[PDB]
Amino acid sequence: CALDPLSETKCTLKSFTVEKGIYQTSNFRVQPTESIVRFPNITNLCPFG
Amino acid sequence: VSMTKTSVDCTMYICGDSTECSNLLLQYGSFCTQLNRALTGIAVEQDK
Repeated sequence: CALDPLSETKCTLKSFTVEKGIYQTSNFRVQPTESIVRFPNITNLCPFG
Repeated sequence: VSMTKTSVDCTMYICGDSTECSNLLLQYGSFCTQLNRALTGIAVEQDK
C-alpha cells in the first residue's frame, strides 16, 4: 500500500486488478520545513540596572 | 448546468495537521470515506 502508486491504487480499490482510470489514492501535503517566531523587538528592558 | 466541483477531503477539514485528531477521526469508521466518495461522485456527475 506504500511501495508505489500502483500499490496505493490497489489498496484503495481493495482489488488486485485495477480498471483503467484515475483513482484518488491519498492526499499530497507539504510539511512545514522550519519554525520562525518574529516577535516585536523589546522596546525597553525592565529597570533591573 | 453544473457547479464548482468542490472536493472537500475531511481529514484536513475536521482536523488540521494534528495527528491525535486524525486518530480520533479514525475512530469514526467510514464517515470520511463516504463523504469523499459522495463529493467525488458529485464532481464526476458535474463533468458528466
